[PDB]
Amino acid sequence: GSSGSSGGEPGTKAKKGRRSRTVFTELQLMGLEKRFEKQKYLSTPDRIDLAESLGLSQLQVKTWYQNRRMKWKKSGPSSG
Repeated sequence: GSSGSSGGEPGTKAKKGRRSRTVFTELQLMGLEKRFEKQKYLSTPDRIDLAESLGLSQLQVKTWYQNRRMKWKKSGPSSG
């Protein structure tokens, strides 16, 4: 036989942007939800094309998305 032994990451990090400043307009949000929904994660160029269509910043999609994912996911350790 032959199976892995140990594959640990060389080093990772996480950042938090809990800021109640960024605001999206009903219009912008509408589009953001449409895209994300269709494609949980956009591509390098794609994300750009969108930010240009709605007038948002590439960062928006990136961040906004990640944040959305959280809710999108589902954790059920024990219900009861």
